[PDB]
Amino acid sequence: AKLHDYYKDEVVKKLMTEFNYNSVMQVPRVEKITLNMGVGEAIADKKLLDNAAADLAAISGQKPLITKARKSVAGFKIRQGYPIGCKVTLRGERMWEFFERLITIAVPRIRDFRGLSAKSFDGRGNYSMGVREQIIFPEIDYDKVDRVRGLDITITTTAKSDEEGRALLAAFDFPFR
Amino acid sequence: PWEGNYSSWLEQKDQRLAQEASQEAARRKSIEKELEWVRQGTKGRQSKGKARLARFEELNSTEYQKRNETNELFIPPGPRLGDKVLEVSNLRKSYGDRLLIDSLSFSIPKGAIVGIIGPNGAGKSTLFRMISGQEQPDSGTITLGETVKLASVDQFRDSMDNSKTVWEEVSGGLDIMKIGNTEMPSRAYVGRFNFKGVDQGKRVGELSGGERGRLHLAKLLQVGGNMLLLDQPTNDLDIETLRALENALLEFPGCAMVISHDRWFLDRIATHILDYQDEGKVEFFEGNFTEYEEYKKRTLGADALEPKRIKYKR
Amino acid sequence: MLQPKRTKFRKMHKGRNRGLAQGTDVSFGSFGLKAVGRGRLTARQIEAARRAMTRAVKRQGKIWIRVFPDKPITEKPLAVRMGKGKGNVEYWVALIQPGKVLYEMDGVPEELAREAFKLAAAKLPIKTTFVTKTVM
Amino acid sequence: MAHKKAGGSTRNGRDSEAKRLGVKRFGGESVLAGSIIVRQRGTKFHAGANVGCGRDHTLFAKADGKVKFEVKGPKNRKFISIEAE
Amino acid sequence: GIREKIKLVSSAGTGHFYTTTKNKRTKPEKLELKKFDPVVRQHVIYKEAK
RNA sequence: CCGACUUACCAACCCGAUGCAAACUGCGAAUACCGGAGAAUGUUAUCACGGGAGACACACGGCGGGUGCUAACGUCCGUC
RNA sequence: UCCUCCUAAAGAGUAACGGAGGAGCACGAAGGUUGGCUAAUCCUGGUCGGACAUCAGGAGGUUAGUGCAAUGGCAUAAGCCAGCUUGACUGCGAGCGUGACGGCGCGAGCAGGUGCGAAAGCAGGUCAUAGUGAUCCGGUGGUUCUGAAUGGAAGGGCCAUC
RNA sequence: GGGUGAUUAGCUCAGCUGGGAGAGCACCUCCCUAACAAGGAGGGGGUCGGCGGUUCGAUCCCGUCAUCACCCACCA
Ligand SMILES: Nc1ncnc2c1ncn2[C@@H]1O[C@H](COP(=O)(O)OP(=O)(O)OP(=O)(O)O)[C@@H](O)[C@H]1O
Ligand SMILES: [Mg+2]
Ligand SMILES: [Mg+2]
Ligand SMILES: [Mg+2]
Ligand SMILES: [Mg+2]
Ligand SMILES: [Mg+2]
Ligand SMILES: [Mg+2]
Repeated sequence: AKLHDYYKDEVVKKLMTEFNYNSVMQVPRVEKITLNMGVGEAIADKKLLDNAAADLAAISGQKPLITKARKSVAGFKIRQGYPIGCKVTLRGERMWEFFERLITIAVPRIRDFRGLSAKSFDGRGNYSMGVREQIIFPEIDYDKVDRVRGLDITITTTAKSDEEGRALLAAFDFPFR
Repeated sequence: PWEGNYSSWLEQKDQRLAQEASQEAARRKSIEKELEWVRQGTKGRQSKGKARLARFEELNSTEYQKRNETNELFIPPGPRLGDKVLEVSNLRKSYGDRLLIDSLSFSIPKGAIVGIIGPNGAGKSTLFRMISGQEQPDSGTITLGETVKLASVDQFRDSMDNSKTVWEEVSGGLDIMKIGNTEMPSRAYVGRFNFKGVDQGKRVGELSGGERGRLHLAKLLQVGGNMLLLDQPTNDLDIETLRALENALLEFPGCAMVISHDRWFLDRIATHILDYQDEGKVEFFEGNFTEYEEYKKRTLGADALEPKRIKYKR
Repeated sequence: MLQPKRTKFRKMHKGRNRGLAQGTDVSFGSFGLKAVGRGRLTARQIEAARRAMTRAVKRQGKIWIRVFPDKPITEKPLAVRMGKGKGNVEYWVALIQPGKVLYEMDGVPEELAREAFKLAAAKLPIKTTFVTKTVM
Repeated sequence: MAHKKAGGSTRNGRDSEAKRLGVKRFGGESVLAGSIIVRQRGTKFHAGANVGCGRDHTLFAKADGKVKFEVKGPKNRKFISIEAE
Repeated sequence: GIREKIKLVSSAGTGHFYTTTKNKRTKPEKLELKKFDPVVRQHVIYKEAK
């Protein structure tokens, strides 16, 4: 891809010497991106979930799978099976295309952006991020949207540590703090 | 059966319903008295008695209450409306060689109910098409204020899935219904339209014509627009639901445009008359039907005979 | 007065109290009151012997109650015929078989725990003996 | 002396008829095809060779021979087979 | 007790019917199954009747 | 707001010890029951069919229990 | 009246005005098959979003689930999803179990037709055990079986059903 | 000793096999009045007896206990 070979040269050469790995199979690689958006308010009407799915499919070149509530919670006034969020899994070429077109022309568009948290690693090397505003992607033209529905990114990688995930993700110029 | 006219039949009907209500009240009285008797002890080794028990058990029966619609037709309040609501300038529309609207201009002040009247196919529904934006006028210049939110009710009910139940068709399956600002329970909202029991389970196709009109209004008033475009809203409705709708229309903060052929229903609510005439002229008159007739009498023409009553046979 | 909170079943079969006990050793403190005899120990008698022991050693020392009632004893109303269901629970007993260590003390001298147990055993309906800890 | 007698009531007192479950033909017994072996509720015993399972999970002989009981399998379940003897 | 009793009448032209129950509220559409008809000895369509 | 500090603590969660259960079981008898073989013994004691019945108020004692007050020459079952 | 557990004494059964609960239905899919799948709960990071919504990975290992009581069972799932469907077939039925009988239940296999599967195969309702009412009398449809001199018919019978 | 009913705002009471939960007068403010009453305008209130339970909802449905109100305690 545009960034696939970039990774396969620079990041592999860096992480082969950084951690004294004996094999190229040992250096961690990113395996998928999960774009989540739990609408929550679609209990009021399905139109909100359809709109959010439209925005998610615009943002990432894939139709979003509609996720329904797994269990009924009386606190949130939902019951089992209510369509409540949208989710996209990106792998391979689309994964890398979205990764580049994010870390290039979507993070810079974050209002009052000064860096993404570097300590926000789950402990298994995977990273997560919230945007609070979908308009930060160029695909939203402001002339067909209705709300500022936020979005969530989860970069799932094969790293086995937070240091490994940070090392892998910094080589791509991740705007950390 | 009944021999007589509508008003005499109405009187007979009120007397019948009053007698039935009185008999039901007496039944409640007697049932309470006999229940008080049943809830006493035997007092010794004496009877109590199974014949009276049997009489009370057979007295505990069921009576059919009238499923009368009456005043519950719920028109939700829309967003606050500014003074500029709707304005048309020199509106003109034609089809082929017959023209329906020609150089029509009028402005709708807020809070107004506009009785749109005229002959068949004069353009009454096409005007609603232009206002709702589904048709494009030849002479243009239809405009709405930026606060205006439009809710439209069609002349035809051919948009509801006859398979779905009443509750599913009205609410879409979501337990909570969003109406503008406030979230409303879907079952409560549906019951606001006389479907107050297990009538939520009936199918749209299995519904009757009047129930179809009621469900149509329920499904199409949920958008919460402060401008209403009702096209023949009292088609299959009876006098009770008609009165309920008239009251709901009166207690409306927004404004509405109602196309109808019921002169009495239009007269009881209309504040501006939009009446179609020949050669595609749509006379607009600000006022109700009383003052419209008075204006016609003030500047009238000398005749009274419309029809000819041609024939069928030969 | 010891009693279970939130028992599974309200009433219980009368049952039989055979066999020897299981908790037949001093396992927390240094001296214990072993139950030589057999019977049922109600919750009122559990408390009365407990109050006797605390007063005998005053504040000092720790006391363990190794027996808990957990057994509902139903009693029919007075002057009532037979049948018409089972009686209602009126008190809770603990079934006691020979060898059961009921109470045990610690932190007090043996000469004092000897007297403290003698005062409590005067409140219980079964024969007891003063028993000490062992090295197994 | 309107005090001597007293009474009450009860809320339970009903049960169901017994279903006569349990093993019908025991181990080593010779049976004909179609003979019921165990009348179960679940699958306490599972069907082995030459025996079948009904909708009630009744285990019946599908051939004629001796009943056998086994505890074979990775889940240590009791199986009932039949040897054509 | 809202499952009324219906009979599926054979479309083979003989008078033969299976009999069953149906929720007449939630299932207003008439039942229609391909069942065996012992009169003609062929699997044919049975349609709901009274 | 972030709760910033007190339990001579009510307190299930995990661990170490210690109990209890008809409607608990990661265990588990003796007996009883079912089937096969082998003798010895037993006026076939077994089964089927047919003619005739009576009986269907039981009692106490031992053992296992429900109920009752771990009462009753109480009451209700099982077995002798 | 029926179902589940205990009493009930390790085969079956076993009483009391003994101790606890449930049923008088539901489902043309929630039935049949063929593919596929595996929970509860907790921890960590994540926009409104928290005690708990959707997301990601870790523990855990069925504490979940089963249309409804309880018991037994269920990973090859009997649990969850999807495509195609009507075996929720018709005539029978070796052999059993359980009843004092009336009756009730399980059932391989045979014949005719059928669905799913590439096939082996599975399917005669549902994880099982409740969800019910003899006979008489009468109703509906079919069947020349009968048809009070004869040919019809009425009325009967037989089959299905109310 | 046994049985039945009721529990909803400060008081008296209505309340749908679900839907902020309502009415009189009481309370709050403002008008009117020299000043109060009466009258007129606006407004707020709730343990739906309590832990419990099949439920898309438990006020009305769901065993129970708490209390107050009854009823029966006959032949004996
Ligand atoms: N696409 C079209 N082409 C030609 N004529 C049309 C078209 N659409 C509508 N018309 C005709 O134009 C006229 C407009 O009638 P429209 O449906 O607007 O309502 P109306 O006649 O005013 O009222 P009502 O519905 O109450 O009879 C009718 O005569 C209709 O048949
Ligand atoms: Mg019928
Ligand atoms: Mg006896
Ligand atoms: Mg499968
Ligand atoms: Mg076949
Ligand atoms: Mg095929
Ligand atoms: Mg005939």
